[PDB]
Amino acid sequence: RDPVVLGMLNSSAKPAPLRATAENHRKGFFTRSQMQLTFDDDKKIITLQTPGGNKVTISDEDKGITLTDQNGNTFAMSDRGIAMNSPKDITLEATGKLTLKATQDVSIEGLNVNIAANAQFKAQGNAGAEVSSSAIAVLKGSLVMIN
Amino acid sequence: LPGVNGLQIGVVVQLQDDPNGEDRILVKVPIIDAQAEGIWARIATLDAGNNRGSFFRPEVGDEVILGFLNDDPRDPVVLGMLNSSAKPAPLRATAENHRKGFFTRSQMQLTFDDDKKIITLQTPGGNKVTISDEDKGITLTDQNGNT
Amino acid sequence: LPGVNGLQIGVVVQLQDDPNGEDRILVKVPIIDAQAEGIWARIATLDAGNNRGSFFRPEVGDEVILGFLNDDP
Amino acid sequence: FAMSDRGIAMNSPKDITLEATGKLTLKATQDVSIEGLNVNIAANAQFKAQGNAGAEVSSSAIAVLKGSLVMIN
Amino acid sequence: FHLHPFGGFAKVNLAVNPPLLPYFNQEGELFIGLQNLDPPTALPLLFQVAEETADISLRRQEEYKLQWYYLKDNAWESLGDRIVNDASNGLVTSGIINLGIPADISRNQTTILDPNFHWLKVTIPARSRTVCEIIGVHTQAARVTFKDAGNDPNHLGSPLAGGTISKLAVPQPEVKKIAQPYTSFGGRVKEQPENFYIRISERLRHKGRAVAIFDYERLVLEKFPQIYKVRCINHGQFDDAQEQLYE
Amino acid sequence: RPDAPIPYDPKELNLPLQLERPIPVARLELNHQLLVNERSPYHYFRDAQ
Amino acid sequence: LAKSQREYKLTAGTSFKAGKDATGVDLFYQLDAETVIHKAQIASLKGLFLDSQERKTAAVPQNLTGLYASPVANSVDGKGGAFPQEQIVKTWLPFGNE
Repeated sequence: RDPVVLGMLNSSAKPAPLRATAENHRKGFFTRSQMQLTFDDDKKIITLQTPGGNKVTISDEDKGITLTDQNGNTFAMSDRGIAMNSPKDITLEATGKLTLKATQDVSIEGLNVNIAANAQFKAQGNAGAEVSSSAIAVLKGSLVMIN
Repeated sequence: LPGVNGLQIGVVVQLQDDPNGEDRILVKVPIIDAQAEGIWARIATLDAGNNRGSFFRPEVGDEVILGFLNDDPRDPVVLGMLNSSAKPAPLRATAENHRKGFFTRSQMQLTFDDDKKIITLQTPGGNKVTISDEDKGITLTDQNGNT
Repeated sequence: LPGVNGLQIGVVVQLQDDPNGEDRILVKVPIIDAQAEGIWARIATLDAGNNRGSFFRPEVGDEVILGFLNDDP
Repeated sequence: FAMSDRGIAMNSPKDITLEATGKLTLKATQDVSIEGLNVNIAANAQFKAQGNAGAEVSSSAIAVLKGSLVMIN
Repeated sequence: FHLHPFGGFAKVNLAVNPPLLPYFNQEGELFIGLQNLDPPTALPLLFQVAEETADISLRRQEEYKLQWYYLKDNAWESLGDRIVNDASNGLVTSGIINLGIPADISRNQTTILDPNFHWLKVTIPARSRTVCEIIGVHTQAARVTFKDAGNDPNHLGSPLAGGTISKLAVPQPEVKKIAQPYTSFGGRVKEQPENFYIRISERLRHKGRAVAIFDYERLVLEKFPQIYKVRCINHGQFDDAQEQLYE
Repeated sequence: RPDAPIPYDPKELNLPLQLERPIPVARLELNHQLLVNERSPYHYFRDAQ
Repeated sequence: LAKSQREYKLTAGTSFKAGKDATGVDLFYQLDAETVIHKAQIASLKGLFLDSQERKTAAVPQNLTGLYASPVANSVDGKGGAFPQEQIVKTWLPFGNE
């Protein structure tokens, strides 16, 4: 009258999620909907997966961190630095100040570039400043002071 | 057949090549015969189903605990693994008991800290992911210095 | 020694300071003696090995299930 | 921080910073838009801006072009 | 490129003056694609047939036998001399055909069909209406026979229902499943006194020879139990080509 | 593009054409709605080389 | 067969169980010849039909009028339609029609 459950069992009618090998490199948790949290002891990899394609990987072979989306958005930190790729758009918003800085050159490209300040705007090169165009170049203001 | 009382100690011999696709393990019992290779036993686990469950498998030489169905020597069942002074546990026990988690052969860790409320994933190479309440945020750290 | 049938209920008393470095836990059995502190028992777990395994430990007062090797108390 | 079918988005109530010891590159296949209360661009060496179908610099107040020596065309 | 049916293609070399289009010349073709084959081997195939759906106008002539081929990297090769036994008699009754599959069947450079399978083919040149309709085609088939051990005398009086046999008398772990999809065929019970009397009283009158309306009718109903009713027409002829009866 | 091809019918599958690199392609197919002297166009082209 | 096997051999005279009889006795069937079992299965069936003016006279196609194709031959319409669930006998055409 006092039964106690001590664990579940697999069989040939209810197969295990992985096949056993002599090297025995893979472990983890697998669920009904095929979501996985797994460890790989051969390459030292930790991964979280969703059947839709969303994946998070911490890897020693890749020597970094990778976040992959099912839409093609990709974020990566590796020995070459930090990279971000998006097939649609990238946005950045802040309620304080947004600062960008490099110890080397800064490069901005695009089909059109629009810089707009609600207050003063200022650009400065310490060994020469150049503004040019292949078409008409325009300098406009309420009052223009050259030097 | 003459029966058996209580639980017994077993030692793992082989993980793969089950003659039948039943996901069994070859185990021997040292007090019956330490020279023979033993018989195939079933594994009870935390979760199991159709392509579902927790998949952790011992290594050759590991010590396990055995029960028997209907007290029949021909029907062994594995009930879990054991640590000892010859196979130390990954952590030392304390009176406060603040740290829990999973540790693997290659020293990859998924751990919880109940003192400071920290969740961390670590790879021996230095790649780390931390969710912290003391830091009140999220941190991703790479082995190359990317932060 | 007179033996024991089936499985029993135990209660945790102490987690640390095993006289031998074997990673055992002090447990008492309420139907033998609810006043004594009990004896040291081994833990079977999901995964265990050389510096390997799942490390979860109960707290003082938790209820556990006990089996016995060769029906020896 | 979010990645979804609309792309990548970041929002911070306080501040956002970006630092590198090499070169920081920003690139788009469409228009690039920068806004703020004040905009300050400062280079330790040459500074250069270029539009391939026209370049415009303007202000609602005074517009100033300064240098040690100014060469128009 | 040649563009083939079902979505395949083929490369063309103009130095050899190939045809402009893929070439087809036969009235009926059936393609059979197989999985997990390990040549050379032996394939028993079961054809289950609906026996009432064929054309009865004339018997299939000898110039129009069925033909069997196997595929080898976009080239078809004949199987005519590797058939051991065809119990379907050319797809007129249900039965097993026993094919031997040689080792030079190929699947590395197939482009006209799915490259993940091996392919066989059955064709008919003309009068495709003299082939019956199909219910199933299966592999790993065998035929078994009833053996009596003191059973009911009325067992053989009715067919065995489909799905009855699924077990082995001495079970074995290498076999995982057994199936019986259709009913049994061909049984007959041992005679009882009343039918004995009927048979012998009829024989004492027609003497086992057919000379009159009574003789033709009773000699058929006794030999073939699967007939329900029959009629003998005197001095009448039937023309197969016109489907006309001459009175 | 052989590694990002277009199907002939967006409602069915076909096998991708095997090219070593992207090239423009033209398809010539027979018209199935035509009947000339109660015969198909194939009747006229089966024997052409 | 089971997933871990490659081949298996059945010998003549092997017995199979067919339930019980109307009197409560057991029935048995035996195998007629030796057989070997492996893992091959049928994966797909397709059909092709070539129409002509010589059908009404039962001869070889000479004056062609059409070529028809059934990519899923074992179905009601030749392209994957399901059979009505209440139909007892479900048959299909081996080559198709026009």
